Amino acid sequence: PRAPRTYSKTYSTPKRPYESSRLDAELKLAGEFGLKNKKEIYRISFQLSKIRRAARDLLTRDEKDPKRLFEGNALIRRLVRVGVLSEDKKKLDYVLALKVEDFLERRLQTQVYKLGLAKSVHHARVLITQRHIAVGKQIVNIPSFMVRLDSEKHIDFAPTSPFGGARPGRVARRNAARKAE
Amino acid sequence: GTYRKRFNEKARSGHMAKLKELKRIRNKQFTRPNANAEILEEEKKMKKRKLQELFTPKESKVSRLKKKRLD
Amino acid sequence: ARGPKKHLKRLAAPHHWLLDKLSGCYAPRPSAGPHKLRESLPLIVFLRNRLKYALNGREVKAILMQRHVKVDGKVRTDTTYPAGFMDVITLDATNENFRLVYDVKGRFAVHRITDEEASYKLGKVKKVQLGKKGVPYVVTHDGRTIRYPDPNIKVNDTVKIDLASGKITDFIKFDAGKLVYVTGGRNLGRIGTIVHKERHDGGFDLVHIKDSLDNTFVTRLNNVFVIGEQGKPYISLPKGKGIKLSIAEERDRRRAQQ
Amino acid sequence: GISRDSRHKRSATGAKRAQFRKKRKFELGRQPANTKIGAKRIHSVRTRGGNKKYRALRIETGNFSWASEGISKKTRIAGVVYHPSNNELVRTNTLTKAAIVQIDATPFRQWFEAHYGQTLSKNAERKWAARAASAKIESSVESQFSAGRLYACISSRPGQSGRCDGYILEGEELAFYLRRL
RNA sequence: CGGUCUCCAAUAGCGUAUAUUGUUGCAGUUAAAAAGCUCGUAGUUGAACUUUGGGCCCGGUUAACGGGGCCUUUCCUUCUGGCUAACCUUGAGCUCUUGGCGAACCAGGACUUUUACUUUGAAAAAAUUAGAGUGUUCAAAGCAGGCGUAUUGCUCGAAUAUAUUAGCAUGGAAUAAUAGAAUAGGACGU
RNA sequence: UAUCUGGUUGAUCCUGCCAGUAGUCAUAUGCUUGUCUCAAAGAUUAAGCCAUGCAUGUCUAAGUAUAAGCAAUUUAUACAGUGAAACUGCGAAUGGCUCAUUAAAUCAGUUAUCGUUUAUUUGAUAGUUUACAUGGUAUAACUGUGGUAAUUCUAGAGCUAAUACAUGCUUAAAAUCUCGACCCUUUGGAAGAGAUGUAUUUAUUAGAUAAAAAAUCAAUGUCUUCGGACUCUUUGAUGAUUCAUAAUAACUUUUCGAAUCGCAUGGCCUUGUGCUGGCGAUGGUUCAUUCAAAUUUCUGCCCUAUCAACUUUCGAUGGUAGGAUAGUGGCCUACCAUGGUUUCAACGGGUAACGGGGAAUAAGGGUUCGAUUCCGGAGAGGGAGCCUGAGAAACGGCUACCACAUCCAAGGAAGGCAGCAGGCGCGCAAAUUACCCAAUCCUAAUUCAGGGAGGUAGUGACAAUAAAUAACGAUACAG
Ligand SMILES: [Mg+2]
Ligand SMILES: [Mg+2]
Ligand SMILES: [Mg+2]
Ligand SMILES: [Mg+2]
Ligand SMILES: [Mg+2]
Ligand SMILES: [Mg+2]
Ligand SMILES: [Mg+2]
Ligand SMILES: [Mg+2]
Ligand SMILES: [Mg+2]
Ligand SMILES: [Mg+2]
Ligand SMILES: [Mg+2]
Ligand SMILES: [Mg+2]
Ligand SMILES: [Mg+2]
Ligand SMILES: [Mg+2]
Ligand SMILES: [Mg+2]
Ligand SMILES: [Mg+2]
Ligand SMILES: [Mg+2]
Ligand SMILES: [Mg+2]
Ligand SMILES: [Mg+2]
Ligand SMILES: [Mg+2]
Ligand SMILES: [Mg+2]
Ligand SMILES: [Mg+2]
Ligand SMILES: [Mg+2]
Ligand SMILES: [Mg+2]
Ligand SMILES: [Mg+2]
Ligand SMILES: [Mg+2]
Ligand SMILES: [Mg+2]
Repeated sequence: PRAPRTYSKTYSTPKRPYESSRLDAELKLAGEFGLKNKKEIYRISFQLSKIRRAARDLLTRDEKDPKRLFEGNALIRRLVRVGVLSEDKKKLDYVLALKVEDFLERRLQTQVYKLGLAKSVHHARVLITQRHIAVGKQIVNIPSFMVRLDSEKHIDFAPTSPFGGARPGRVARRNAARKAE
Repeated sequence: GTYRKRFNEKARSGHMAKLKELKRIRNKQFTRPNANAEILEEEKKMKKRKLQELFTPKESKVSRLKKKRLD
Repeated sequence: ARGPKKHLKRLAAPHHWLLDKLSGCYAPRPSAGPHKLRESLPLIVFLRNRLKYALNGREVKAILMQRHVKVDGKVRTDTTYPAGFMDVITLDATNENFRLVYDVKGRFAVHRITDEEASYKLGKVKKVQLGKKGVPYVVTHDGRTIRYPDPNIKVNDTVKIDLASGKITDFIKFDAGKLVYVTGGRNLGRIGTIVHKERHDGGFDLVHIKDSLDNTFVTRLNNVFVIGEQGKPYISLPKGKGIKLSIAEERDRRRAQQ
Repeated sequence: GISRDSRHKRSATGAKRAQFRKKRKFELGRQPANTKIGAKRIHSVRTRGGNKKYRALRIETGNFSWASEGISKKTRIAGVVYHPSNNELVRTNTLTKAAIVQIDATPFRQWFEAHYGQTLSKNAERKWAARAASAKIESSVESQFSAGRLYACISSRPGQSGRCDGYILEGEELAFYLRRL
């Protein structure tokens, strides 16, 4: 038979989901970032935990270790590229200082909100899911899309979108047709 | 697994025969035709005796108690 | 199994062929031939997965039946013919000659050569012995038997075989200071110079090899292939000249050229 | 029926082994071929690979080599006199390797008459005189030559090659076997 | 008598039932557990001691640190072969050159206490795991891809680590064993 | 366990205690079930039983067509295009499925074959063997006459082919070794007649050497300056061999050494259908290589001592000889000795024991799982035995017995889904008896044919990824 295709879980349930302080924390995160459910928060937390555990393991290694240098440098480059880690903080210690909010801001939903294309984070979500937002020349419909520094300046209304210069959507032309008739 | 109960011991009589032989050799300490031929009573007796000795049900609980109580 | 196998699973195929693990379920099984199964590159992989000249097995068969591919100056029509180390592959219609030489990474590399270089190959002398009627002969690494060898030629030496006539032109003795190519182990594909040969009677001999960068490594004698004297190889070398290079510098020069 | 597999035997510790797999063709064995003196009967046997073996069911002539003079002649076999493994083969006149046998003495006697000109043209005289120094032979061999039957040992395996070649006993071989006789 | 409601949790997922010993490192007076006592085989464990100290040389790291050489009563031995340094000398200008002597090194035969332990190297298929690069629309993934393009085309990759024990090669000589000269049947020899 | 909640009284604090609240994985089950990508399908320890269908066939220019086959034709009065059937060659021993047996067995790593077989590929390798080319010692397909209820059943007669079957020559020189007519008695010579490639069997010989010089006995060869002289004299590999190889003498129901085929028509001439000659296919001895196989060296397996002695009469340990094996070997035989393992756990018993790569958990040590995409082993209802072939103890090959079970005119015949679908095992339940060789590669005489291997799609939320079910305003009402 054909060789297996690997798969993995992108989120993990917390050690104690029932902490009241925690519950308030996810309430904050969902409310401010307009997240649909808790699974999104758990996913981001799992990714962050993997990153910081790798950083800790790298720190345990002695300085100038070739593995340390190579892998730490790669991790810092990736974190800088996605934009969570600022340029002036290129050391493994500050990686351990990252927070869930940093990743959350880089989500295409939040970036769309900040750029002024949407009046609410929920408005940003509905705009994205309705194929109105394009990074560069390509249309992205996924709120969880993570924006890179270079990609940030290229977010715009899609060419095919009615807001982006295309013809009016179905409702608009339907109303115009009935009005003319 | 060697002498474990089988679903249908009758369907694999020959197999069980081997087991008995193995037992007879393994526990001996404690005790002490050419089908490829152009042309092909005692053999019937062999069939009867081998099949009977191969399959004898172990006497049951209630049979045990009946024997003791009879005595 | 009740007899020889005829199928090869993709996962069980040699790693260095670099076959997709999801393209199918089976991989080309090299037929019997000059080289061993695990140290050989079938022509289908070379024409399809390396040169990209054919898009699928059937097109490879179509090319081969047209008799455009030559191996060591001979036309071959088997899709799974086991071409191997130091093998010359000639495509006249496209006008190229390739020599199958491992790269530093340990994989057969597409190395183009000139016609005058394609006229000859190298062979490691695997055996020397008197045949019937008292005629000496030498068996090389690719299964070639050459009769009437030069008496000085011994095992572990290298012989320069002319493809057209299949006769020895020159030879190299196995001695310290000679340029060698690694054909096995995790040092596969590296190039260096012999330093010392450690002998163990009744066991596997070990050879110390020093690269141009002064790094030293030890390898079993069976994986060593003499290719010339230091600085004067008798064949054109692939890019990198068989020098192993670390990972950090790999990042570095990839960035530099990028 | 005959098999050469070692699993059916007890282990060195004496344990009774369990039956790993059914018998394989590549540990087969075949019935012994009890070669006997008589008119030639040989039948071929198809063996592993394309090779073939010869089974001497009957044979009465064999090529025996007189080693001292480095000569060899074909000779009829008289009968088996002594066999070391088992005497029943001697009783039944079964031919096998290492069996001591009696052979006719005529062809060797003719060859010695011609070669040395002694008994047990000018060119003939010259050759005989040149070889005269080597004429003397062992007394034991000459007595048998007088009798007409020579003691020999079969050095071939009739059950394999279909031949009963051998050599004439001499020296300590002949003395030892005469003592055993 | 007649007549034909609110909140909480998860969320394209949610509920129900069963199931799910101490080497490091346990305890043995009074609340599990010390056998009635002694002897004794296996097994486990078993006092100390044999080259320490000193004086120099070289080249490495960041004045410390380790890595090598010599000397100090300390070099394995023997034979053969290969090359030949240095050392004597002639001659021509520290370098060539004549003729001797040929250390060291290399190669092989002869010569030989044995392990345990540890360093390093080869070996441990692929897939899997960790993990480098890569805008699969993101992601799980996959080993793809990338750059120019009127015209022809150019080009980077598909890294790296891990793997116990056993076997092999290798540097160590601390620790624990093992053999030797005692009726000398002991060592060496021009 | 942790945290959090509650109870411990006439109340409130501080302790302590008690109850509930943890976790994924696994089994079964309930409800719901819109989109994209992706992917799996065991389980009654029942390796229990199966209706029906399919899953292994294959032809190029190049083995054999007077099919009374097709279609072209005077591009052929021997054939030639294509080609059913049959013979021939190859394959069917690969693949797919399952884990029943199996506790130093398998398996992992690591060794060995100087202990052996090896179709095929690849490279070498054969002047030593009527020929302008031999037979039925012969038949299929086919023509025709028939039996049976029935089957991939076949009887008689008539025909004809080969790369089937069986036979059999033709090709340089030289050297060496024998047997030697005859001349002549020499220091002798010698016309001639033989033999020699390979394969098998036996016997014998060579396969040198750490380094230097002499005297004789016998045989006996080159040479001169007739005296004595006589030089450069041939030997590979391995750590190691009776190794490779070579030589002598014979031996063999004894082999091989091309009676084959496609395309094309070049060169010499004394002009003859004279001589010579090109590119390929298929075969063939031996050696080597490759794919493989067999056995094998060391170390490593869960529970059980309330299993302490086991093995040896019927091989257990070892020696000698033989038989058999492809070959080593108590593998077997005959004669010999009394050996072999064991508290460092033998032997015996249990195992719902195929092993490993791996999976889960854990901070580390550990514990558990691993039928299940790869590697290796075993099996095809259970035992037993075999033909063929390089390769089988084969089972979609054959034969017995055991158990089941189909057809029947009762005389007989045919069976093996632990292959792909689909059923029974219940009276309670679960993927389509779907499409395709387009990719992967495999098989064949082979680019083309075949492939339930494999792929495509369908079908219970297996396990996983992303992610809709509304966004922006105004007005109204109520605290
Ligand atoms: Mg649109
Ligand atoms: Mg060896
Ligand atoms: Mg004791
Ligand atoms: Mg002590
Ligand atoms: Mg180890
Ligand atoms: Mg339901
Ligand atoms: Mg809906
Ligand atoms: Mg849609
Ligand atoms: Mg046939
Ligand atoms: Mg089982
Ligand atoms: Mg047992
Ligand atoms: Mg073992
Ligand atoms: Mg073939
Ligand atoms: Mg060949
Ligand atoms: Mg007939
Ligand atoms: Mg023997
Ligand atoms: Mg016996
Ligand atoms: Mg298990
Ligand atoms: Mg398994
Ligand atoms: Mg089988
Ligand atoms: Mg069944
Ligand atoms: Mg069978
Ligand atoms: Mg079947
Ligand atoms: Mg089968
Ligand atoms: Mg099925
Ligand atoms: Mg399927
Ligand atoms: Mg053909």
